[PDB]
Amino acid sequence: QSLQTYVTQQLIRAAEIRASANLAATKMSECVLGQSKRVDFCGKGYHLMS
Amino acid sequence: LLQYGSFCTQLKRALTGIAVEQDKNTQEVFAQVKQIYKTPPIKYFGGFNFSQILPDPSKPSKRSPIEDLLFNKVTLADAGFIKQYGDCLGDIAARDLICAQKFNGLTVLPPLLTDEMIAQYTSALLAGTITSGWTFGAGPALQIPFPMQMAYRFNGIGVTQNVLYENQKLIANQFNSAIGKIQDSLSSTPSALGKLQDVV
Amino acid sequence: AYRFNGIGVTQNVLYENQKLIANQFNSAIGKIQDSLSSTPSALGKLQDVVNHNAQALNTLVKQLSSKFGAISSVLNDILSRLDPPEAEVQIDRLITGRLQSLQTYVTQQLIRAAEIRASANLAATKMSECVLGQSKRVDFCGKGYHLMSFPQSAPHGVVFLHVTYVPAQEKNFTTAPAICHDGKAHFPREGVFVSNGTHWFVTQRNFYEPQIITTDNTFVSGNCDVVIGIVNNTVYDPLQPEL
Amino acid sequence: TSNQVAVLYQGVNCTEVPVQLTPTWRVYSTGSNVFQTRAGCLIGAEYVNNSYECDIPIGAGICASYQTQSQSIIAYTMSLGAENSVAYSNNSIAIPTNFTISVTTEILPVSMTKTSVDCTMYICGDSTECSNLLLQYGSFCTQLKRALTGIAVEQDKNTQEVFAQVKQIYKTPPIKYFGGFNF
Ligand SMILES: *[C@@H]1O[C@H](CO)[C@@H](O[C@@H]2O[C@H](CO)[C@@H](O)[C@H](O)[C@H]2NC(C)=O)[C@H](O)[C@H]1NC(C)=O
Ligand SMILES: *[C@@H]1O[C@H](CO)[C@@H](O[C@@H]2O[C@H](CO)[C@@H](O)[C@H](O)[C@H]2NC(C)=O)[C@H](O)[C@H]1NC(C)=O
Ligand SMILES: *[C@@H]1O[C@H](CO)[C@@H](O[C@@H]2O[C@H](CO)[C@@H](O)[C@H](O)[C@H]2NC(C)=O)[C@H](O)[C@H]1NC(C)=O
Ligand SMILES: *[C@@H]1O[C@H](CO)[C@@H](O[C@@H]2O[C@H](CO)[C@@H](O)[C@H](O)[C@H]2NC(C)=O)[C@H](O)[C@H]1NC(C)=O
Ligand SMILES: *[C@@H]1O[C@H](CO)[C@@H](O)[C@H](O)[C@H]1NC(C)=O
Ligand SMILES: *[C@@H]1O[C@H](CO)[C@@H](O)[C@H](O)[C@H]1NC(C)=O
Ligand SMILES: *[C@@H]1O[C@H](CO)[C@@H](O)[C@H](O)[C@H]1NC(C)=O
Ligand SMILES: *[C@@H]1O[C@H](CO)[C@@H](O)[C@H](O)[C@H]1NC(C)=O
Ligand SMILES: *[C@@H]1O[C@H](CO)[C@@H](O)[C@H](O)[C@H]1NC(C)=O
Repeated sequence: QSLQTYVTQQLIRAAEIRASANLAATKMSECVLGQSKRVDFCGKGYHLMS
Repeated sequence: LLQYGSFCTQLKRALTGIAVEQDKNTQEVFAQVKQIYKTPPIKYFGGFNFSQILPDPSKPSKRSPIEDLLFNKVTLADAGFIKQYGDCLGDIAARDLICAQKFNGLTVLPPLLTDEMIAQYTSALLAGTITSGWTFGAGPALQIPFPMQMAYRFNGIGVTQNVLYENQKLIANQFNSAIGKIQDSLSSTPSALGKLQDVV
Repeated sequence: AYRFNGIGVTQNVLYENQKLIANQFNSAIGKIQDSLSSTPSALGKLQDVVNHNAQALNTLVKQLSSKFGAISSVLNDILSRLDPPEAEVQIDRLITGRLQSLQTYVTQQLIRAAEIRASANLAATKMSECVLGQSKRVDFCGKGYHLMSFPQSAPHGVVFLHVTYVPAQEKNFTTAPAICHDGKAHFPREGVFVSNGTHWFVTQRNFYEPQIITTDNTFVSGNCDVVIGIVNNTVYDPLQPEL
Repeated sequence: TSNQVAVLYQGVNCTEVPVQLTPTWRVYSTGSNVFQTRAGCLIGAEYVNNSYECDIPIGAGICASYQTQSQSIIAYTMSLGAENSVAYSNNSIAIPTNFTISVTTEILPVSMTKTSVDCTMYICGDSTECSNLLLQYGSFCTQLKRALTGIAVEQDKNTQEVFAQVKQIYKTPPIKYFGGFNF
């Protein structure tokens, strides 16, 4: 039972970390390799570069 | 226990899937480009100072000062290195939790990509975005002077180029001051890097 | 032509190279089937989706042969070999084990369902943004400058075909930020100043098309004592010669 | 391809490798088949400075592959990419003179299989005493059925959200001519 609980918690944390990593990859693609016009996506104000 | 089914096979499969997914996430994040660009030996970009983010060749690991501060701020327990059984049998009368975990069948695996490779990827991205702008992200890299690129960016945000070309020194000084304040702001705050510490 | 204007290229570039663009598009479309057929592991995600469910069901079926500490894994043998007031303690272990197996299966299914829902939401956003319009987000609807996209259906999934524009055959040139003339500084409206070695022209961004420098495509808005790196040349006024 | 294998002892010094072991089989070490990585000790592979793309991950920046050199198994350090260096000057620019139309593919999953489970048949089958004993264990099976039904409904919801953007069924013209574009 202890092993099952540990594995379930690890799986949930892995899902959360994967979501965060996907967001980070999107930010890398959109804010560093180009100029973004989305509001408050690459900082506060008018984005220039990153 | 042999007659209780195959739960442990499922446990091993789930753990292996998580382990593979971690490396997949790292590769997806940090491997955007497949070319290793290099910065020019002469560091002059119209008055813009990039010394705080470019790699430092003096130190062996070739990391920028900001990266040095970031790596020194975060404390890591186990890095997946070789926690040799000899170290546990050393018997220094100070039994840590790592040896207790190891003696009960729990181990930590090292990541596929080292820190040096990630630093190399970051340096390549920085060189590409400094010497070419946004051209290298959609095809071959095209050279362009930095003030002209920043004028293009100001035109993108909705300001004419003569505004930039008549205030180059002030903009450069403001950028330099803003970059310089970043290290002090990061060092002064004790709980700036809370997310990674929580993860550990 | 509207799409090329959207990505930042004038329409005359399209209208003067229609046949070449059509041939390139036809060749790129034709190569897709060969590329898909040659690769053996191209459609790995859908196959993994099928295989995970198959393996989970097979494991759930296989779990029925465990004893869980009892004397047998068959209820009929226990019923026919043991005292009815005594056989209950043997059935309890089997019931508990099978319940635990069902709980594990349900939890795994829920986690996989959450992941699949996230993937489906991403696919729906891509359908809305890349197919029904032109996207300016970098590396969202392919690599390069996005033009348009085509959807196709596949078992338990979707396939997007993105069409992109990629520059090629670059050349070196000498450039200047502004042009000095009659004590006035001139900046280009759209494009960049270019020097071929002797003369100076103005061109656009992603295609080489030199033009004679004129007051029609430049604005003064300043003086000639503050811009760093200015180069002085002649600016041609169109109306003056014809009066 | 081949029946050759390589062994990796995880987190073990190569000097402390055992040569009475739990596995009956043992691999004998020669002069050049022993390598030490930050992940442990590798036996049966040869190390070179030739660098390629990663084929089989091993540890911290070390990969393995099957190469003809006589075919054998080799170990190396993964290569990040091709070296490049763009010339930078403050009075020079680069401008393209031609273009290329490219087509790329992307694959995305949408839904999965919808399954249903019967508690009485799976746990007790046709037995009546087992069903009577299970009847006093609560209402877990109701929760199981509810979760399975929710997943089943969510699959169809995902498919409908993805593939039902428009509510009009358009038709292509009978004449297929679009200025030279072949669809
Ligand atoms: C860019 O900024 C850095 C950081 O301020 C400058 O490095 C300093 O240079 C001065 C003058 O040589 C030294 O007294 C400081 O000790 C340096 N600081 C550090 C942290 O090393 C650098 O000189 C600037 N670049 C240019 C071209 O002026
Ligand atoms: C740079 O462009 C100018 C303008 O097109 C070129 O000058 C032309 O040269 C050709 C060949 O000698 C002549 O037939 C034209 O009459 C010239 N035009 C003018 C307006 O004088 C010049 O040759 C180009 N530079 C180089 C190095 O090719
Ligand atoms: C731009 O690229 C296209 C594609 O390579 C070039 O078209 C080729 O031109 C050569 C020389 O005339 C022909 O032999 C090929 O058959 C053409 N290819 C196609 C697909 O038509 C085009 O010439 C290039 N533009 C310039 C100015 O060189
Ligand atoms: C569009 O492309 C298809 C595929 O190449 C063409 O179909 C071919 O037509 C030729 C000539 O009739 C046949 O010999 C081939 O067998 C056809 N291929 C297939 C796969 O059927 C089609 O003709 C093209 N459209 C136009 C208007 O030319
Ligand atoms: C431009 O000049 C640089 C340095 O002379 C050279 O490396 C590069 O290849 C040139 N570009 C082209 C397209 O020839
Ligand atoms: C034109 O540019 C040259 C080169 O810098 C300079 O010597 C000359 O004085 C300029 N002409 C005028 C009228 O200032
Ligand atoms: C392996 O053992 C030797 C024994 O002297 C030691 O020098 C070496 O550092 C050890 N290596 C590791 C990775 O622990
Ligand atoms: C591999 O490269 C290292 C680094 O220069 C060198 O010292 C070593 O001799 C090389 N080994 C072989 C077998 O060539
Ligand atoms: C940048 O401009 C300066 C003028 O102060 C010049 O000395 C330097 O050579 C230029 N850079 C390059 C790479 O030529």
